[PDB]
Amino acid sequence: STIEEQAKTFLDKFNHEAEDLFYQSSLASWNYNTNITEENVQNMNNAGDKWSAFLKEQSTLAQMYPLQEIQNLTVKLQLQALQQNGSSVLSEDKSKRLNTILNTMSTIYSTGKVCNPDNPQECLLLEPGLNEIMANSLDYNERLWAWESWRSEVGKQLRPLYEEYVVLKNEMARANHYEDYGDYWRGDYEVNGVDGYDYSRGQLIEDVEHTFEEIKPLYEHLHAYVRAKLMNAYPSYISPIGCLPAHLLGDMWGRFWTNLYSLTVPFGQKPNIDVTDAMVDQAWDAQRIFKEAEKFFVSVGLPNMTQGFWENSMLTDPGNVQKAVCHPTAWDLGKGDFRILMCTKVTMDDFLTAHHEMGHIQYDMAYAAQPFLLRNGANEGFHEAVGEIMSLSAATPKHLKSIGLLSPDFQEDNETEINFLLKQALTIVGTLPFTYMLEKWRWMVFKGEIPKDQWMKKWWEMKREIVGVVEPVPHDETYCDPASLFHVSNDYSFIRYYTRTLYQFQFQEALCQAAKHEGPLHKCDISNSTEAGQKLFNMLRLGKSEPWTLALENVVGAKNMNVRPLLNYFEPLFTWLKDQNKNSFVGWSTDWSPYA
Amino acid sequence: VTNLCPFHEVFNATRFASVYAWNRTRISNCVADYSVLYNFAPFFAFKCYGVSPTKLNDLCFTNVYADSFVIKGNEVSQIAPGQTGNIADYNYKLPDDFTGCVIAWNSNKLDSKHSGNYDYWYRLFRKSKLKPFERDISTEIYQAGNKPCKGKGPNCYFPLQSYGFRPTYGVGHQPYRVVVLSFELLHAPATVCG
Ligand SMILES: *[C@@H]1O[C@H](CO)[C@@H](O[C@@H]2O[C@H](CO)[C@@H](O[C@@H]3O[C@H](CO[C@H]4O[C@H](CO)[C@@H](O)[C@H](O)[C@@H]4O)[C@@H](O)[C@H](O[C@H]4O[C@H](CO)[C@@H](O)[C@H](O)[C@@H]4O)[C@@H]3O)[C@H](O)[C@H]2NC(C)=O)[C@H](O)[C@H]1NC(C)=O
Ligand SMILES: *[C@@H]1O[C@H](CO)[C@@H](O[C@@H]2O[C@H](CO)[C@@H](O[C@@H]3O[C@H](CO)[C@@H](O)[C@H](O)[C@@H]3O)[C@H](O)[C@H]2NC(C)=O)[C@H](O)[C@H]1NC(C)=O
Ligand SMILES: *[C@@H]1O[C@H](CO)[C@@H](O[C@@H]2O[C@H](CO)[C@@H](O)[C@H](O)[C@H]2NC(C)=O)[C@H](O)[C@H]1NC(C)=O
Ligand SMILES: *[C@@H]1O[C@H](CO)[C@@H](O[C@@H]2O[C@H](CO)[C@@H](O)[C@H](O)[C@H]2NC(C)=O)[C@H](O)[C@H]1NC(C)=O
Ligand SMILES: *[C@@H]1O[C@H](CO)[C@@H](O)[C@H](O)[C@H]1NC(C)=O
Ligand SMILES: *[C@@H]1O[C@H](CO)[C@@H](O)[C@H](O)[C@H]1NC(C)=O
Ligand SMILES: *[C@@H]1O[C@H](CO)[C@@H](O)[C@H](O)[C@H]1NC(C)=O
Ligand SMILES: *[C@@H]1O[C@H](CO)[C@@H](O)[C@H](O)[C@H]1NC(C)=O
Repeated sequence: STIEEQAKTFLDKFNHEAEDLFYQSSLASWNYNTNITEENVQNMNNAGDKWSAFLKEQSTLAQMYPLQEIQNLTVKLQLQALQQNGSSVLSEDKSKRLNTILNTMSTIYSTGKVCNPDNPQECLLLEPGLNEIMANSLDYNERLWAWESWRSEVGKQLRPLYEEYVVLKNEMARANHYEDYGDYWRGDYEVNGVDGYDYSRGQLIEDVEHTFEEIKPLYEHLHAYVRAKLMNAYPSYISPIGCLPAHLLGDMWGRFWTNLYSLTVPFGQKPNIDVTDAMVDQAWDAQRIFKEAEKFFVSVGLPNMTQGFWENSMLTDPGNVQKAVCHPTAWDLGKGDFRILMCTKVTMDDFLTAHHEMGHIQYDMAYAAQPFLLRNGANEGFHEAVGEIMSLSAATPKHLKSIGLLSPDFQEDNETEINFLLKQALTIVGTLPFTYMLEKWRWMVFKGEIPKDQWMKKWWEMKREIVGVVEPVPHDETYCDPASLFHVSNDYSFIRYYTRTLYQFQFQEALCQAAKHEGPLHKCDISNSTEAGQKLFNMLRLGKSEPWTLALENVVGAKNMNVRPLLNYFEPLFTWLKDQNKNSFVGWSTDWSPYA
Repeated sequence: VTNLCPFHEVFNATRFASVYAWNRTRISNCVADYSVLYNFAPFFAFKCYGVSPTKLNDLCFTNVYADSFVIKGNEVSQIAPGQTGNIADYNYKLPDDFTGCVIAWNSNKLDSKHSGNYDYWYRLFRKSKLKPFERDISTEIYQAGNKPCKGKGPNCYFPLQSYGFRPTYGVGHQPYRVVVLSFELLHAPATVCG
């Protein structure tokens, strides 16, 4: 009859076929992940190949309907998603070369290891021992050696591969209508066709910069504080006004500053909020933890778990010959199947991780009624923030006292709040400059403003400029420092975390205001309130049908990111930091270098 | 009490029929007892429209029709008068003045396979809606475009789409067995009650 109905019928057929194929693929993947055998690998590969081929032919067939004859604004999104995520434009040889490059990069990163000098018998791996050495060892020379050895051994090999990879990716992006591959990533936030909610690709960068300009003071104050504390640890090496050495950030790359809590605790005399001993005394287990999380989620009015979830999910390490990965994940296999995989110990960290995963599961369960191509978060940051706010609200002394793990005689004052705020800041605030710098450098190199012969130079310049971190050993163009990171080598976007860090606090402030809570924001609980749960569920049920700007306006009454909630959250620590930094210089000079 | 109406054959029949080709049975000239229905597992839905369930043994009829098929768990609400939906207007339509009872119970244990049960189909496309108590078995290539089909391909689809059942599916997608009873009057001796 007409183009719109001809497209609707095709979408109706695709919706039913894709669900079955995706369920088969997900079941194969789960069976392999919980149980590592060769036959499971073969089944997973077969299912993945079938799914990829089917998506390929469906995307090829989808080209028959031009996009300028449709005004329904919902069929158009499905067709656009199909065309975007199933199309191939490069030649077969170029596709094979790209696949080989990606597989080589992944294998090199996964199998990378460093051998001890004058001891070839033992060679250290990254995950087992290198991370532990970076986190715990207090030796300057040992940390410097490990850092330099890893950088040299995983950067020198991957540099030409990365050059060829970026050339091929730019060629593929220019084959499409996008300007370059960075534009291809930035297009995830693009919104068109709706009046009052349009969002262009070029806007995002500006927004990011603006937000950074509003967050520079707090961070730098924290930086100064940490520097002083580190000066108390290593007196000779650290300059009073210089940038921090890179290998003393508590990890391999400096992504998180959590490992520095022991050295830089404000008040070590005050007891810490720990519930491991209480849980051991009360004889807790994984089932009790998950039941408590389910009860907390019920208390706000949201629906709770199904029988299949309890029957099928695994919550303990099988042990014996049964080997499985213990990275916690939330699985949405489709057709009303939800599972959680996690090797659980009786610790507070697992107590929070259970809430974090159940938040993701609830968000997945919310939008089950939407069509197949729209069952997703508004963008790549909404899901992370939704998962994180639940763990944000479940680690307060009031919640623990209500549960009963914490003693009723416990009381809060200056020092407890200050310690908690500093502990949170060492994890949340620290990673923002690192993420922003990495994404900015990657966008610049994709654009082509930085020639290859200057690459590392420019990179290190930015390390001295934004993050205020100086390299311990000078590096020429032979090294490839950024490729050492997992996300960089495995072709993953690195801007979702920055948006999540703001969305979570905006959501938390809105929910706390809806609950009519009074007092500091960092002490807020929404356990018994139902209005906050109702508003959250109203947002969650939308799926991908509405633009993310409309959902954000529906929740918090705003159309863009804002850093004000984060500053409101961290103000009590900010005042104390300003009071303490009176006798310490604030800021760093890039001219200072550890190697003279 | 001499002759008992067969209700142990409509229920408890190992394998039922596809919804698009549902099965029909005629029950007459026997004493019908409705207490045998309550001897089964608890029902997902037990709705009687024209008559009260308790007073089924005080009034009686001339013919009783039993219709049985298998559908999803969330399509049970579509088996009712005045309902709109895919399975309601393309496979089985009920009149607005329908008088009868609708029975539906879970059958996951008997109609599920680990590999997948691909022995149930339903109609996905049709040119026009279905009249009440009408069936369609012909399988011709449905045309959705101006160009004639002359074979399966673009814009031309096979009308029937198959289910797939696995025991690990959640409730709302697992199979449900549905039995629909009908009663009517006509100018003839009733002879069906007791
Ligand atoms: C269109 O095509 C694209 C591919 O180009 C598909 O994009 C994928 O989308 C999914 C979901 O958004 C992405 O899944 C995410 O992957 C992250 C990467 O993790 C890697 O590393 C960890 C170890 O650190 C491994 O365990 C993991 O397997 C990956 O190798 C995960 O970190 C994410 O997890 C987050 O969510 C879970 C709950 O789901 C939480 O429990 C986690 O804590 C975390 O918050 C997530 O799983 C996937 O990466 C995307 N692919 C690519 C290549 O980027 C689209 O799905 C597709 N659209 C369709 C099909 O409609
Ligand atoms: C764009 O196209 C979509 C897809 O058709 C339209 O959504 C459709 O909206 C109608 C009316 O709201 C829905 O009809 C409803 O059907 C149920 C039975 O399922 C019935 O009980 C209701 O009374 C109502 O008639 C229809 O289901 C729905 N389609 C889908 C796939 O959900 C949408 O309205 C279109 N928008 C514009 C602006 O054209
Ligand atoms: C883990 O995987 C192995 C092999 O992938 C499973 O062993 C198979 O089990 C099935 C049914 O139990 C048998 O038919 C196969 O012959 C077995 N294969 C082998 C090589 O022994 C094992 O059952 C899986 N673990 C669990 C708990 O299911
Ligand atoms: C939410 O409701 C529950 C249920 O009443 C509250 O749990 C009570 O908590 C107090 C401590 O404040 C205990 O003395 C009661 O025994 C608990 N009752 C039950 C039934 O467990 C919970 O406190 C409420 N949330 C808040 C923040 O007050
Ligand atoms: C939570 O699960 C229990 C089963 O233990 C169930 O009885 C209850 O109805 C569920 N909560 C809600 C709100 O339905
Ligand atoms: C400690 O708490 C007291 C409460 O009377 C307050 O006056 C004081 O300013 C606080 N000091 C710090 C450093 O928090
Ligand atoms: C049907 O009934 C017979 C006897 O009453 C019994 O043996 C059989 O298992 C039943 N089958 C089903 C599917 O209910
Ligand atoms: C339909 O009912 C008749 C009468 O009992 C029976 O012989 C036939 O096998 C049934 N067919 C299906 C597909 O259930």
